Amino acid sequence: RFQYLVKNQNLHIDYLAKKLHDIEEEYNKLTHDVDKKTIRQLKARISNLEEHHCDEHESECRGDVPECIHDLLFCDGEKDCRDGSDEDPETCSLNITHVGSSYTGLATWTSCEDLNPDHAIVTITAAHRKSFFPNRVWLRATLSYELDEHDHTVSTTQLRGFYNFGKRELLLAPLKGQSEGYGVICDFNLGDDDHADCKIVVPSSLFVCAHFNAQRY
Amino acid sequence: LDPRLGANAFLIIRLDRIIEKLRTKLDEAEKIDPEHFVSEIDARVEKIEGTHCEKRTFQCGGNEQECISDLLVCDGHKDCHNAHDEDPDVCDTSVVKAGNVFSGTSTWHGCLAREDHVTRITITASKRRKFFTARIWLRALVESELERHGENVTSSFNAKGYYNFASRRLILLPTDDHDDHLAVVCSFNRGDNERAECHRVTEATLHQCADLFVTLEEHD
Amino acid sequence: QSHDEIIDKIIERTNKITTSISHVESLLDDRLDPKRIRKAGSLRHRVEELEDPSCDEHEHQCGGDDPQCISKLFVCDGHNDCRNGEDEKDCTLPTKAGDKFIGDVCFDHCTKRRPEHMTLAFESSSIAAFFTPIADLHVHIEIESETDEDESEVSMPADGEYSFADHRLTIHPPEEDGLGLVGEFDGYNFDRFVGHIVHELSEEVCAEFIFHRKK
Repeated sequence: RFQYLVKNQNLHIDYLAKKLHDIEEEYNKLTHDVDKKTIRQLKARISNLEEHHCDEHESECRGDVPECIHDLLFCDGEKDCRDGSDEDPETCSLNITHVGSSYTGLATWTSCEDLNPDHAIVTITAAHRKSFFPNRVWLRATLSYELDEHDHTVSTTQLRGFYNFGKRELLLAPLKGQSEGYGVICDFNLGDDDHADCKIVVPSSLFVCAHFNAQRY
Repeated sequence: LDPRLGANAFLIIRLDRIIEKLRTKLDEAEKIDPEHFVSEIDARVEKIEGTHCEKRTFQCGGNEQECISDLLVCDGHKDCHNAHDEDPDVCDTSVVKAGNVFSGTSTWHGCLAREDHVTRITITASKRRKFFTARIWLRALVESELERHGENVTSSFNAKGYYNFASRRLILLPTDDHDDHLAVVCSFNRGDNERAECHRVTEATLHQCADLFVTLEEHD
Repeated sequence: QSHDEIIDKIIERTNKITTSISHVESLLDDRLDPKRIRKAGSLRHRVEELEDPSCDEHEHQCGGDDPQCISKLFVCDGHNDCRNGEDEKDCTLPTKAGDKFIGDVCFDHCTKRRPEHMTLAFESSSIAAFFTPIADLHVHIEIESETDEDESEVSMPADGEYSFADHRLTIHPPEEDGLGLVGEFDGYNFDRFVGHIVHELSEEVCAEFIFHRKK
C-alpha cells in the first residue's frame, strides 16, 4: 500500500515538471534581455545634442558632475578635476590606437574626385607615446579608398598625426610629396571604442571633402 | 501513516500554489518589454539627430550610409551597397494588410471647429503590381463618432491613397466627395507597427490641422 | 533494500522541481523589478526635454500613449481632468522632513562666498489642505566656507514650494540679494536634481549645482 502512495507522488510531481517546463517556453518566447552594449551607445547619441557649457578648445570631463577642463591636462599623471576623472582607465585605455587597428565604411564624396560611394579604410601602422609628455599619442597611418575605373583598384595616401585624449578624436594629415594630399578627422564621441564619424579633409582649410561614418572590423 | 511521505505532501500543495502566482505575474511580462522600448527611443532620437539625406529620399543606415532615390527602395534589386533596402525589416510588406483597423482621438486646432472626439480609419483594399513593386495602392473607410446635439451622428466616407516604404507614411484622399471631408495623413515613425502619428490636412497647401494619434486595434 | 531506496528518490525530485520553479519566479521578477522602469524612465524624459515642448506655453502634457493637452493648474487638482486619468497618480510628495541634499559646484559667477559646495535640509513640508498642487516648504541652506582668514559659516533659512505640475521646486530669496534657487527634477528619479540659482528679478542662469540625497 505504501507503494501506491509512493506512485501517487511520482505522477503528481511529473504533472508539475510538465507544467513548469511549459512556462519555460512562454518565458523564453518573450523578448531578449537587450544587452548592455546598445543602451551604452544610445545614451551617447543623446549626449551629442544637449548643449555643453564647455566651449571649443576644451573637453568636458567624464563622471557624475560635468566640469570643463583644458585639453592638455588629460592622462597627465596629476589630477586636475574635482573627482580626478583624468587618472581612471575609463580614459587612459589605449584600446583605440593599438597598432594595426583599422576603421572602415563607404564614403560619400562631396568636394573632390566625385568617385561614387566606395569603401574607405584607415589603418594605424605605428604608435609611440613619449614617457615625459603622456598627454598625446603620436602615430602613423595609411588611408586607402577604392578608385572606380575597371578593375578593383585603390590609391593609397600615407599619414601622420596625433591622438588627443580630450576630444577623443584622432586627426591625421598627408605626409609630404604624396599624390592627392588628403587628411582625416575621426571623432569617437559615441559610447564605445569602435564606430566613429570621420571625414576626409583638405589639410589647410579643414574644409570637409568627404564624410564617412566608420566602424571597425 | 508513514513519515517523510506525509511531509512531502505539504510541499506539493505549496508548490502547486506558487505555480499559479507565476501565471498572475506572467501577464505582467509583455506589459513593459525592453526590446520594444529601445526601438521607441532609438527611432525618436533618429529624427532630431537629422537625416543626412536630403528631401524625400531613403537613408540607409548602419556601417555605411548614403542617399538612394525613393523609387528604388523595395524594387527587388540591390540598390544600396549593403542591401539595407531589399531587407524584410524595411520592406515588411504588410503594415496595411486589409482588415487592420486603427483608432484614436483627435483634437482640432484648425478649421471645422468643434469639440474633441474619436475617429477610426479602417483599411479596406490593397494592391501591388508585381511589375512596379515600390508602392501599395489602397482603399479605406473613415469614421467619426462625434456628438453634435440631440443624438450621436456618425459621418463616414471612402478614401483612396497609397503607402511608401521609403518614408513609411500612408496618405488618404477622399474620392468622389462633393462634401468637405478633409484628407488624412499618417506616418509610422515609431519603428514599431502598432502606433502612428497622423494629422488631417487640406489637399492643396498640405499645411496641418487636427493632430491625432492612433493605435492598432487588437487582431483576432 | 529497495524499500526506503524508492522513497529517497522522491523527496530528491521534489526539491529538484522547486529549484526549477523558484529559479524562474526570481528570474521573472528581473523584468518586473521596480528600479528598471524607474531608471529607464529618466532616460525617456531627457530626450523629450531635448525636443521642443509639444504642449502650449503654460499647458502640461499628460499623454502616455494618446497625448491630451491640459492647463497647469489641474495636476493633483483632486479630481479627473486628463481623460487618461494619468494626472492623479502622482499626488504623493517625494521630499519628506529630515531629508538632506548636498550639491557640488558646476560653475559659479554669483559670488557671495563662491563656496566649494553647499547643503540643503528640510525643516518641514506642509500641505494647504483644500487646494494642493503646491505644497510649501521650510529649508535651511548651509554653507561652510574657508579663506585666508576665517572659517566662516552660514545657514540662512528660507521658504519655497514644490509644484507637482512641472516638478520644479523654488526657494524664495533667503537674503535680500535676490538669488532664487530653482530646483528641477526630471520627474522619475528624486535622488538628484540639477537645480541652479537665478537672479529673481532678471530670470538669468548664473550658477549650477548638482544635488544628491544622502543615505
